[PDB]
Amino acid sequence: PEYQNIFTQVQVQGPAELGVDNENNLTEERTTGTGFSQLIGWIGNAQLGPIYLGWFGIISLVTGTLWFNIVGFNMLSQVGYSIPEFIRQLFWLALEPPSPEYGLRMPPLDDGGWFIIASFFLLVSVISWWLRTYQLAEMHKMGKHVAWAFAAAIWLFLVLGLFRPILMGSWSEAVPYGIFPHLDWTTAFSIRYGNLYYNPFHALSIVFLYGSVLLFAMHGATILAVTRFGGDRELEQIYDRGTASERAGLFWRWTMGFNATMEGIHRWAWWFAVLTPITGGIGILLTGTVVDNWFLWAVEHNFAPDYTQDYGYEAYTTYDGFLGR
Amino acid sequence: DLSFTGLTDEQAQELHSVYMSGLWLFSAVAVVAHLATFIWRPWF
Amino acid sequence: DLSFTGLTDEQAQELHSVYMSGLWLFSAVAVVAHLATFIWRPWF
Amino acid sequence: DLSFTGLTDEQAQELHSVYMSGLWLFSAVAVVAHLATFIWRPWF
Amino acid sequence: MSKFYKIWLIFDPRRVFVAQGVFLFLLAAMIHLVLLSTEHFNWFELAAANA
Amino acid sequence: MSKFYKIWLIFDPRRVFVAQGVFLFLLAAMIHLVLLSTEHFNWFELAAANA
Amino acid sequence: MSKFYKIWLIFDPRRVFVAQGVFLFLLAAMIHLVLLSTEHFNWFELAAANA
Amino acid sequence: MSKFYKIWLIFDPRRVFVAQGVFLFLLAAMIHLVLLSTEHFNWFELAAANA
Amino acid sequence: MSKFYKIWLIFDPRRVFVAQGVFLFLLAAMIHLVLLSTEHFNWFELAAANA
Amino acid sequence: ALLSFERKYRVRGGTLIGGDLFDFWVGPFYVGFFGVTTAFFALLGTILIFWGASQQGTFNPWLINIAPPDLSYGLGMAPLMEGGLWQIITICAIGAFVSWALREVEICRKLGMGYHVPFAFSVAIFAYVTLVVFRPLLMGAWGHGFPYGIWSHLDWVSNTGYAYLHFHYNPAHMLAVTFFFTTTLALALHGALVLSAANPPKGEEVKGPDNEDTFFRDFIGYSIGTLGIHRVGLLLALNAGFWSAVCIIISGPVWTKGWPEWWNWWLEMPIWP
Amino acid sequence: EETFFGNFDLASLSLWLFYGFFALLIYYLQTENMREGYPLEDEDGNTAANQGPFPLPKEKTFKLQHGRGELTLPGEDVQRRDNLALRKTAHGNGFPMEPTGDPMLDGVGPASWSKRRDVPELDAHGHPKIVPMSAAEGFGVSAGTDPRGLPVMAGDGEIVGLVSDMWIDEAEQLVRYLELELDPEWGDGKRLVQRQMVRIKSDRVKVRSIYGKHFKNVPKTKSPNQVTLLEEDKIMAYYAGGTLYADESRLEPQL
Amino acid sequence: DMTCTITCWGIGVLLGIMTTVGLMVVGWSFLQGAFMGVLAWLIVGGVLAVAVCGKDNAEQIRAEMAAARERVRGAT
Amino acid sequence: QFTSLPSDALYQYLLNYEQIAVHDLESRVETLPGDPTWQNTERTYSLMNYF
Ligand code: BCL
Ligand SMILES: CC[C@H]1c2cc3[nH]c4c(c3C)C(=O)[C@H](C(=O)OC)c4c3nc(cc4[nH]c(cc(n2)[C@@H]1C)c(C(C)=O)c4C)[C@@H](C)[C@@H]3CCC(=O)OC/C=C(/C)CCC[C@H](C)CCC[C@H](C)CCCC(C)C
Ligand SMILES: CC[C@H]1c2cc3[nH]c4c(c3C)C(=O)[C@H](C(=O)OC)c4c3nc(cc4[nH]c(cc(n2)[C@@H]1C)c(C(C)=O)c4C)[C@@H](C)[C@@H]3CCC(=O)OC/C=C(\C)CCC[C@H](C)CCC[C@H](C)CCCC(C)C
Ligand SMILES: CC[C@H]1c2cc3[nH]c4c(c3C)C(=O)[C@H](C(=O)OC)c4c3nc(cc4[nH]c(cc(n2)[C@@H]1C)c(C(C)=O)c4C)[C@@H](C)[C@@H]3CCC(=O)OC/C=C(\C)CCC[C@H](C)CCC[C@H](C)CCCC(C)C
Ligand SMILES: CCCCCCCC/C=C\CCCCCCCC(=O)O[C@H](COC(=O)CCCCCCCCCCCCCCCCC)COP(=O)(O)OC[C@@H](O)CO
Ligand SMILES: CCCCCCCC/C=C\CCCCCCCC(=O)O[C@H](COC(=O)CCCCCCCCCCCCCCCCC)COP(=O)(O)OC[C@@H](O)CO
Ligand SMILES: CCCCCCCC/C=C\CCCCCCCC(=O)O[C@H](COC(=O)CCCCCCCCCCCCCCCCC)COP(=O)(O)OC[C@@H](O)CO
Ligand SMILES: COC(C)(C)C(=O)C/C=C(\C)CC/C=C(\C)CC/C=C(\C)CCCC/C(C)=C/CCC(C)CC/C=C(\C)CCC=C(C)C
Ligand SMILES: COC(C)(C)C(=O)C/C=C(\C)CC/C=C(\C)CC/C=C(\C)CCCC/C(C)=C/CCC(C)CC/C=C(\C)CCC=C(C)C
Ligand SMILES: COC(C)(C)C(=O)C/C=C(\C)CC/C=C(\C)CC/C=C(\C)CCCC/C(C)=C/CCC(C)CC/C=C(\C)CCC=C(C)C
Ligand SMILES: COC(C)(C)C(=O)C/C=C(\C)CC/C=C(\C)CC/C=C(\C)CCCC/C(C)=C/CCC(C)CC/C=C(\C)CCC=C(C)C
Ligand SMILES: COC(C)(C)C(=O)C/C=C(\C)CC/C=C(\C)CC/C=C(\C)CCCC/C(C)=C\CCC(C)CC/C=C(\C)CCC=C(C)C
Ligand SMILES: [Fe+3]
Repeated sequence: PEYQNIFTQVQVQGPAELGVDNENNLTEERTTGTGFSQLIGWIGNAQLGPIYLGWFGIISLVTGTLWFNIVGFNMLSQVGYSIPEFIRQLFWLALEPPSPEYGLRMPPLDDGGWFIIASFFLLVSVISWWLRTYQLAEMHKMGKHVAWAFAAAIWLFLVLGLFRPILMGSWSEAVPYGIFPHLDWTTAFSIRYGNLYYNPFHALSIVFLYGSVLLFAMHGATILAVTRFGGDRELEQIYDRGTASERAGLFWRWTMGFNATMEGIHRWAWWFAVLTPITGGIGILLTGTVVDNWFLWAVEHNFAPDYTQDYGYEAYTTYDGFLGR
Repeated sequence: DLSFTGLTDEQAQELHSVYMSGLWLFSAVAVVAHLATFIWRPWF
Repeated sequence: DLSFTGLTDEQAQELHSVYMSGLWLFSAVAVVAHLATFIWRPWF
Repeated sequence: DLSFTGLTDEQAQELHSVYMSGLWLFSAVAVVAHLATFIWRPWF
Repeated sequence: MSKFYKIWLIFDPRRVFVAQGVFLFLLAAMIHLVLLSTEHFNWFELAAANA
Repeated sequence: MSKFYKIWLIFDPRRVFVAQGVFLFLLAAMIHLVLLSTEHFNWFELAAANA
Repeated sequence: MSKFYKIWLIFDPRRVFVAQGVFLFLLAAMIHLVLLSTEHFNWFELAAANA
Repeated sequence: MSKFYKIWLIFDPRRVFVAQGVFLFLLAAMIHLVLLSTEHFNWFELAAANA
Repeated sequence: MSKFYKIWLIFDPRRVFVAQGVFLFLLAAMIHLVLLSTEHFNWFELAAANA
Repeated sequence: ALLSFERKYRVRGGTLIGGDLFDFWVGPFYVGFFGVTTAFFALLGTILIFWGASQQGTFNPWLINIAPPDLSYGLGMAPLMEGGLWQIITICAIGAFVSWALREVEICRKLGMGYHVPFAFSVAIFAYVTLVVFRPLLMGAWGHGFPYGIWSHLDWVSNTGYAYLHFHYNPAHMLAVTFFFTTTLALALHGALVLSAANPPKGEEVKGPDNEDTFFRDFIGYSIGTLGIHRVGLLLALNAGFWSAVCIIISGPVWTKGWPEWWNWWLEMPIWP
Repeated sequence: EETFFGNFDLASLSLWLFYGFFALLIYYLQTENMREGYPLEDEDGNTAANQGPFPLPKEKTFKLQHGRGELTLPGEDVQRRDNLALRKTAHGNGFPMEPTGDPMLDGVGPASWSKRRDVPELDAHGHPKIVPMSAAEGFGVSAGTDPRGLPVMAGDGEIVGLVSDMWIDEAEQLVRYLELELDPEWGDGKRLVQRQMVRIKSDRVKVRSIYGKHFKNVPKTKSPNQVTLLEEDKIMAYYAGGTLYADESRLEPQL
Repeated sequence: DMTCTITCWGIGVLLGIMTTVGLMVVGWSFLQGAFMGVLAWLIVGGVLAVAVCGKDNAEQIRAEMAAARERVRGAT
Repeated sequence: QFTSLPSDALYQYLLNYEQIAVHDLESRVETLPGDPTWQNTERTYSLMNYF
């Protein structure tokens, strides 16, 4: 068969790239030192490093490591400082949010005080990484699309951890820090408030998540099929249209009746991805504060199906007949 | 004389005559069918 | 004269007269239907 | 003369003649089948 | 009106005819299906009842 | 007014005509369906009641 | 009514014939299945009952 | 008030006309639907109770 | 009726024969399977039952 | 109507079957042999869905429900009202999907492109055939498929997960969810980077790939590149769909108990004291 | 919590507000993707009667680098081909076209190229982006099999020449083209092959798209040290057209 | 030398299969033996692709390269 | 039951008498302090896994 372009046939290596610069002097804060990995180079670039160190990144790293160690040390102390048991039950341990009886006041350190101190350090860390993403575009003289897309996910992060507990009146509404314990929180949250399937904004979030994954399968596949015409050099195709863009557009035009442009497909991708956490956060913010049972809400608004048949195994079979006796 | 489709006035008249002639037969058949249906199961 | 579409004054006038004729015919048919329906099953 | 397909007047008449002759062979067969079905199991 | 024939100086007949055919078939199917969803006008069930 | 025809010096007739054609049918279908959801104006059930 | 042949000055027979060929067979298959899904007109069940 | 005509030196009439038409129809539909949700102003239900 | 040969002036026989063969075989297989899906017309069950 | 550059690409040839008997366009759509089979199957399926809706008694799009048969029918055929319409519609849908893929193949062949898109669509076809054909055949009855209803195919999902108590603890479902979330984070990043390169602040010049590579090494110390990102996005999406099919086919025919209990092998490993 | 009227509460208001916003967003997204290829035309080059339901967008300007100027879109089509050797197979619209002469030499069908700028693409420093390896300071093969010196085999099984060099993109550190020296029996000079159309093995390099007799008509670059965008498009389209035009059995139905 | 790396990864896969069957004879269950088999594969096959495939062939070439690295340092 | 859910069930439910129901029986209610939360839902989930 013809070459498919998933793995590079032959690799070439030269002097390491140190990056572009302008009057903002980005070189002063960049680390010196690079590496090369030939295992990764079969798929993408092989160069590793360098990285930029500002104050936002340093503060984010320090405060995020603090959160990690308060959780990790609390988990270790819960087990009696037993390392083999610590390893055995790693997926099951967690740092639990406070009890409902304390409201929005400060709880005892044994019952959620360490959870609140660690939550304040994770908050600070996340907002600092976002200020770094905005500053680097400003310093690079580019648009701020990356920062906006990151703030879209930060919106749902803050709704889950900060806004909804305050509007509900209890710190006990927050998510625990654990692997399995956080999945139990998801199931219990869905059960407690009826059925989360019948929340319309949950359905919209699912729509946009499905749409975003369908679009990277379509966009990745389309770009890999026009790489024999230079289609992976997208910016120059935007500035000077070539045959790769024409064939890529005509494929979808002949397939489903409409198509996009080289620049305009990325706007579609940006919006579908961004719309998932926005609708998700709007849906989460309305639960408990407005609607308490989503299935009864669906029955009220007439989109709940009805079934005619009966319930029970003996309406369909017999216990002896299911055993072969 | 405005024209987006490239047709002339005379061509448009000739086309419209046949279009209306073919539209009247469809209506006559539908009227007969509706009369037969009303005689079997009235609805008013 | 101002023109965003490319037509002239005369073409716009001629188009508008033929549009208004069909609007009036549609309205008359609707009026007859509404009066018959009111006679059959009155509202108000 | 208006012609989007490029056919002349006589070619269209020839094609129409043959088309309408297959519409009548299909309609007659359908009519006989419907008569037999109605005799077998009426529905009106 | 006498000037309605000018509608073909604006719309192309090739697209209009296809759209009208699709619309008419869909409307006929919708009505024939709506009649079958009731009890008084379902002829398949009426033929069984007068059996 | 006597100068309403100048609306065709602002809007393209083709796009307006297609939009109006869609809008009128959708509105008529919506009204015909709203009447069928009531008790006093559903003619299919009225026909069965008087049969 | 006598000028209907002019329809072939608008539409090429090659596209129209394949559209009609798809449409006709689709209709036939559907009516046979709507008939096969009733109690009164299922001819496979009638032969089993009348036996 | 004499100089309100200069609003068309700021806004493009082609955009404003489309936006105004959509806004007006949507507002009228919303008001008509809000009236039907009450009991004292629902004319379909009023008609049934007067017969 | 005597001019139905002209169908070969519109459609190429090479590409028509393959499609006709595929259609015919698929239709025959579907009908045989539909018969096998019943009780009265399943000839494999009948031989076991009769003997 | 054609685009300004489309006429030179509309040539004859490149069909798998049919020759020039179906080699034409209707509007923007291309038709071929697989365009005629797609139209037939899809129209038949939709008409049967609406006939079933008429017989059910409601035309509300939220409430239409066409369901598979009872488990007592096994792998046989049910009466058309008690679940047979579902079987016919399933056959029609399989035919329509396969015809769509084979039509994309012909379009690719005519344009002289690679065949990546039909191959990617084959993965989604495989996840659907696993849900309506493979799991049901293995489990022994067609009644294990999900129903065709906008709000009734979510009830099926809910009941099928609680039939294994706590579905979050399924090992292959955890892999599949991770793949989904990673594809969305990578799509967001890629779109943002390209748009920020092509749309600078007012009064500035546009940027090139060098600038994009630099921003990402400054941000996180690594850059995959303009060619690697598309390979990685495709691989992530295809891995997401493959692992989804696995998570469902093991839940029924391979495992019967709750999914938390499956983790017992880790909790009682002999090394632990 | 209470309702405003009937069953209408805060969730319903939020849902309808999102409905309106999403309709406006769909309008914006569809309008943004119409900056190339419009207005629509018919099969004879005239403007079509139908232009669709969405109007065209207003103009945007791009300020290019290295003093190349400004780009305003939507605008006139500057990448349009002038004299295409094509023939209509029908009198109306919707039917394919037939080549008048040699499709591979005339650049039609899957061999079509777009009239791009006649200058090479530049990197950040203003230098040509794609350079032969024999002039690229510091570069070497770090992984895989080196194809230099291996013979090249065509799609019908003929040896046409040897690989002499590789052309690399130095900014992204990637091989873009392979340079082939032809034997006298199969032509003269040097030709280029894009990397995505070859399979490099241990003893040979395989190009399946075209045959041996097609190797003399591959377009040639003007300078031996740089290649412009137009030449790149013509070279890549030539190889792409062979997947359909190399043999008559590749064009007929496979059945 | 990507062909020696793939060989070394395959010997790791084969050692993993053998680790599963051996623990099962001694009393462990499949999944317990297969977790240990996966780690044998990844640790050992990785170690051998660094060590064995990094003893690349060169003979007096190896010597001079090393004696010259020993000249870089000394003035570094 | 191989989860991280509370191991407090079977003692608050089958030895003492605590409430197992957690659901609100209206679409919209006014939440008060002392009403069931998701923490109680997890204990009920542990009891149901035991069942
Ligand atoms: C019993 C289970 C319930 C259920 C309960 C919930 C609950 C509860 C929620 C979801 C939510 C979601 N559900 Mg649900 N859900 C169910 C069934 C499903 C099904 C299905 C059956 O197929 C699907 C496809 C989904 C899918 C989804 C997503 C569409 C959505 C999450 C949005 C998002 O952006 O996620 C991606 C996640 C994020 C953006 C989180 C933000 C991450 C932040 C930004 C990370 C910061 C950095 C970090 C701290 C640093 C780490 C360290 C670094 C290495 C340095 N659900 C059933 C009904 N679902 C959520 C939602 O929005 O509801 C509307 C939600 O809260
Ligand atoms: C969602 C995307 C994730 C991501 C990816 C990512 N980051 C990366 C990489 C990748 C794929 C690297 O390969 C690169 C690296 O070398 O890591 C060790 C790196 C990196 N990301 C970093 C930072 C970083 N990334 C972050 C985020 C993320 N990056 C996400 C988690 C963050 C936070 C908190 O958001 C931070 C602070 C550094 C740990 C590192 C910066 C690279 C660097 O400084 O390289 C210096 C060069 C070297 C000499 C070190 C290379 C090691 C070897 C001695 C070189 C020889 C190579 C060998 C053959 C293989 C080993 C390499 C392996 C990574 C395969
Ligand atoms: C639009 C919604 C989608 C989205 C987008 C998105 N996420 C983003 C962004 C965007 C646009 C960023 O710009 C930002 C980023 O930096 O991306 C590379 C990011 C990001 N999204 C992340 C996570 C994440 N996003 C998620 C979701 C999503 N994000 C959605 C799918 C999810 C989930 C649950 O699905 C997760 C888990 C991070 C990788 C990153 C945010 C980085 C950040 O804020 O980091 C704070 C850092 C610390 C905690 C301090 C460091 C302490 C560490 C515990 C250890 C040391 C660091 C080390 C490098 C890691 C360990 C590795 C070792 C080998 C060294
Ligand atoms: C990695 C796998 C991802 C993927 C890939 C994928 N899908 C694809 C492609 C690719 C690469 C295309 O090229 C192709 C395309 O053309 O996209 C525009 C497509 C496509 N995938 C689509 C949708 C889709 N993809 C989905 C998901 C995914 N597809 C994955 C995330 C989903 C969901 C549920 O998440 C959906 C809904 C289509 C828009 C499209 C092309 C399918 C198509 O048009 O098929 C032809 C059929 C018809 C036009 C109608 C068929 C009618 C039937 C006979 C009757 C209907 C019966 C049905 C089963 C009822 C279901 C009811 C529900 C309420 C349950
Ligand atoms: C109710 C109507 C649909 C029928 C109901 C069943 C199907 C429902 C599912 C999906 C509908 C998709 C239908 C799209 C078909 C398009 C056909 C086509 O081709 O139409 C084009 C016109 O269309 C377009 O230009 C693209 C339209 C958008 C595509 C779909 C977007 C899906 C976005 C989000 C996901 C959707 C989930 C919902 C989120 C709910 C949110 C609350 C004619 O050609 P054109 O040349 O492009 O004209 C334009 C220009 O050029 C003028 O010149
Ligand atoms: C074959 C069997 C079919 C299979 C049967 C299965 C049934 C369902 C499958 C498909 C349904 C789609 C059918 C529509 C396709 C029409 C064909 C087409 O598009 O034909 C074009 C003609 O255009 C049109 O007819 C325009 C269509 C308008 C689309 C609406 C836009 C938004 C729509 C949606 C937004 C979604 C948001 C949420 C939704 C909720 C809210 C809607 C020829 O184009 P042309 O001649 O090249 O040029 C002209 C061009 O520019 C534009 O006029
Ligand atoms: C709640 C959702 C309901 C379901 C989905 C439909 C609504 C979604 C929106 C749009 C649907 C597509 C309809 C609009 C586009 C059609 C193409 C079109 O307009 O074609 C025109 C011909 O038409 C007209 O002149 C307008 C009249 C349209 C009337 C039909 C309404 C369809 C209405 C509904 C569907 C079928 C009903 C019949 C079955 C019953 C229900 C089961 C050719 O002229 P042209 O060359 O295009 O003009 C050039 C111009 O473009 C320059 O710019
Ligand atoms: C009860 O409530 C519900 C919602 C359920 C409803 O049922 C509501 C229903 C509606 C609101 C329904 C509304 C329906 C309509 C508005 C229907 C309108 C229908 C038409 C206008 C149909 C017109 C058909 C016209 C035809 C077929 C005319 C002519 C055709 C031809 C003449 C073909 C031949 C053409 C030739 C030869 C032209 C060539 C000429 C040359 C000169 C070349
Ligand atoms: C009760 O509450 C609810 C919400 C349920 C409601 O039902 C509320 C409903 C509403 C609020 C409804 C509101 C409805 C409207 C405002 C409707 C308005 C409708 C119109 C203005 C319709 C106008 C139609 C006009 C027509 C059809 C006119 C002419 C057509 C033609 C003449 C066609 C021929 C054209 C030609 C030949 C062009 C000439 C060309 C030349 C070149 C000269
Ligand atoms: C119960 O209600 C439901 C919904 C279930 C329904 O079933 C509703 C159903 C409908 C609404 C159905 C509607 C059905 C129609 C509108 C049907 C229309 C049917 C036709 C118009 C059929 C036409 C058939 C025509 C034929 C067969 C013509 C010709 C055949 C030939 C072989 C002619 C050959 C031609 C040649 C050789 C031309 C060569 C000539 C040259 C000059 C080269
Ligand atoms: C009860 O509480 C709830 C929330 C339910 C409410 O209902 C609250 C509601 C509100 C708060 C409502 C608020 C409503 C408004 C603010 C409404 C405003 C309405 C208008 C300003 C309406 C303006 C209408 C104007 C019209 C119809 C103009 C028409 C003009 C033309 C037809 C002329 C066209 C122009 C031409 C031809 C220009 C000439 C062209 C040349 C080239 C010279
Ligand atoms: C001991 O061993 C060492 C030293 C190696 C360790 O350190 C080991 C460490 C570990 C083994 C750590 C393991 C950690 C985990 C398993 C962590 C899991 C974490 C999560 C799943 C976290 C989810 C967090 C949050 C969620 C889901 C949503 C929202 C949260 C927030 C918005 C939080 C922000 C909080 C705010 C704003 C409140 C602050 C309070 C104020 C008063 C300002
Ligand atoms: Fe891209």
